[PDB]
Amino acid sequence: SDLIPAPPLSKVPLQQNFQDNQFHGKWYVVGFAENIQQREDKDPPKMIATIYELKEDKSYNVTNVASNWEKCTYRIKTFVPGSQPGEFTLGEIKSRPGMTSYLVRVVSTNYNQHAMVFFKTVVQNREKFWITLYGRTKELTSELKENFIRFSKSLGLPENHIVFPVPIDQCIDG
Repeated sequence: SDLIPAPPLSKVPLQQNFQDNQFHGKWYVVGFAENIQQREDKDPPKMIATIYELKEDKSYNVTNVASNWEKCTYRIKTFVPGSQPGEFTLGEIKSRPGMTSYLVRVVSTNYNQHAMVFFKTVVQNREKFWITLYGRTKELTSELKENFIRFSKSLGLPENHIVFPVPIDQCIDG
């Protein structure tokens, strides 16, 4: 297909009154939707956790924790506060091959249960974007999942670009 373009940022809400010290800690990636088509017959992915550690310099250390064969992998990046609370840039942008832009926008959260976060990068001179549905728990309600589907579709993503990863016991509980 044609690339699904990133929506104008006007179409991506910013969570009002974002509180960095309440968004801290571990989130499970309960849902994921990206502008590349799932893959078609693919193995359902195992759930990852993402830990947001608020540092004293006001950035987050962001650690993705995942299972692979009899091992756990941790990958760290830095989110640096952007122009408005709840927006971030990538601290490592200047070392990422082919990357010219990276934006994080926290769309919605209640801090103690769920969040939705929008990501947009320009890599190899093309737009990539994705939305994550975070839970403080590995499972969320049908209402929250449905709201995530609706929001994903509102940004142009077809249903078959939306993935609900499978909870696992390894790695992601620390």
